[PDB]
Amino acid sequence: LPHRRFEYKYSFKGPHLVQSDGTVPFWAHAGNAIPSSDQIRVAPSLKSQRGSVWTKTKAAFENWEVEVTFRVTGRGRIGADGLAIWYAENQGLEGPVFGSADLWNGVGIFFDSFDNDGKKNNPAIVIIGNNGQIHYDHQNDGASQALASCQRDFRNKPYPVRAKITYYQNTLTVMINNGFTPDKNDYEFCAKVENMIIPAQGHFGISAATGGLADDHDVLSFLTFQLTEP
Ligand SMILES: OC[C@H]1O[C@H](O[C@H]2[C@@H](O)[C@H](O)[C@@H](CO)O[C@@H]2O)[C@@H](O)[C@@H](O)[C@@H]1O
Ligand SMILES: [Ca+2]
Ligand SMILES: [Ca+2]
Repeated sequence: LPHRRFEYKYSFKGPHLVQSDGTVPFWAHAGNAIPSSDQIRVAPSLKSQRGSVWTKTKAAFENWEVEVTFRVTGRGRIGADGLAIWYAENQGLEGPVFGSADLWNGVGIFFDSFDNDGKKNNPAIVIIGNNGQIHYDHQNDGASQALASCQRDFRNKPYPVRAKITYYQNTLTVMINNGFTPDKNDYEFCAKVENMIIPAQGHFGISAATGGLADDHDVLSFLTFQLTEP
């Protein structure tokens, strides 16, 4: 097991997430993102919303882990459109891609709620690498652009969902706790990419959006760790 060192300057959590200025320390909020004390509501359950939180400053970690705790809540069996967890070269503030800009340099892990391509394969968790040249294909849930993916129902859980995403030794892994139980540490394997290269310095980002249907997408915490091989 690599040793995990916490990096607060790249992190946020309650019970006092928003400062009186309305800011969350070390992070920048844009669009329809709403910061509260317990969480950020990155997109509210309204039609056509885009939100996003990014770290102010770049990080140069050879290996890192990010732990993200969230909820996607909707009235109905079906919800839209999802979340995206980001590690890129530049903060991407506005885009068609879950509310963040298209043509990114880095990797986005997308928790896609809505079945655009009507394959009946949603909700899904997708991993997509990009070098600044790709254009994400929404209409297709980016099915053709995935490095890897899993199917996972992250909507309407009794407890918050958590995603543990690790870049260690050129491997990007995604573990999910499905919110079935109060046990925090109950992760199951969702997906991995091997031999993956991403930028040496980057911004850790979170984005959300809604279209014709909408859910509230809330992030309780974002915690970042640098990892060292021991
Ligand atoms: O936000 C859901 C979906 O909304 C829009 O898609 C249309 C299409 O999915 C169907 O005709 C229904 C959905 O109930 O009406 C929508 O207008 C698009 O905005 C799309 O981006 C999004 O996935
Ligand atoms: Ca699909
Ligand atoms: Ca989709």
